[PDB]
Amino acid sequence: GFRDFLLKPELLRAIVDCGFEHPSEVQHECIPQAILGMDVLCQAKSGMGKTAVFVLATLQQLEPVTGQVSVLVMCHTRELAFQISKEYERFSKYMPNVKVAVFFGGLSIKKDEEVLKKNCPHIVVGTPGRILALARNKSLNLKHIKHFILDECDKMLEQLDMRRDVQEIFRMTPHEKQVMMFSATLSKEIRPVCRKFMQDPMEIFVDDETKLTLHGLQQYYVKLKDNEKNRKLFDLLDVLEFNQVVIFVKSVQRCIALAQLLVEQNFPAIAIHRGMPQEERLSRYQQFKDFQRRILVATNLFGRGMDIERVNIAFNYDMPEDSDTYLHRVARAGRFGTKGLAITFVSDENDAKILNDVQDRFEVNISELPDEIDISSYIEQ
Repeated sequence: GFRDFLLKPELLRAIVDCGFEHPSEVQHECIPQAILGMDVLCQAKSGMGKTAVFVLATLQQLEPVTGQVSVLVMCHTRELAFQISKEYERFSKYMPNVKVAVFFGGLSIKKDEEVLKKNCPHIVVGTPGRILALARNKSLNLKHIKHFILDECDKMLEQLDMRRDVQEIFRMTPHEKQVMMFSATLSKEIRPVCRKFMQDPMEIFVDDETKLTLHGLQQYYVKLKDNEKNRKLFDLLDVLEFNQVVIFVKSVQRCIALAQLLVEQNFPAIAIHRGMPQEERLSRYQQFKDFQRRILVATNLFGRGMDIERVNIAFNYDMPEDSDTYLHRVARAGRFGTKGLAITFVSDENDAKILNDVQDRFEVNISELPDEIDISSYIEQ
């Protein structure tokens, strides 16, 4: 549990508010020594509560000083910087004085400067390019940094030009501070950067997610036009027995609409799409687990495969991007159940090519949906 991490009361309070009740492995491996202020080099092949590692660790040690930035987190992806910032917000909910800001390209630097002069945050998240510019401009004062965090290091340090910028930013910070570096993979020349940034760091390599399998699943597909999907879906819902069902679609617009239609048709459904605050996405997926409703319509979830044991059928209402997403959508990784029914809709030659692509990758044949499906084959009793 997160209580064993011996974190500040208000920090544990926010943790309970978010949802997750069990720490991931990268968290058991890193958090303890990270809150002790130890330098850390962590290769985690994922995002499985990985950002929460440095967000909780830095918040735990944070000694807020008004108008002073004590924590700097930089990553390669603009979107990841954005999400890391929202995560700091969520976890510092019971630390009313804590301020966070995220800076990245795409937005006039004048806006960033305005924030730094008028209401400087204690924590800054950003992409190297913008962070370096604000620091050169002297808008961002990095002379008080006590925690220097880098994520997506492999991508961030891939090229000399960006590696040079990060080292330049690094030199503007105090020599005495905690440094943590996270990355999905350990590229070649990142070791040299690590040697310059950290000395004798605790090195943690977390065993990538235990991959999923299609073993034991019933898999089929149906060739139909797009405007024939709703009828087919609903007819199948009327015939196939299930406790709960998950339906995957390609967009937010499709997700919201399909879910609304089901709800109107007395098919209590819940929508979870890429256009919701993570806190909302998490809270909704939790509601679904609580078997609050029988149908979940979604653009994608939190990987790790199907973990809700009451879900008996997964519909790819819209064909999945690649085979890899098919696997993350269909595979079961719950506490007991291994049987399940997967049904894919094929509207054009492109979805078909992708479906054939899936049949080869995992060496499984996906037949056309038959008129009769034995319930005992996809539901455990």
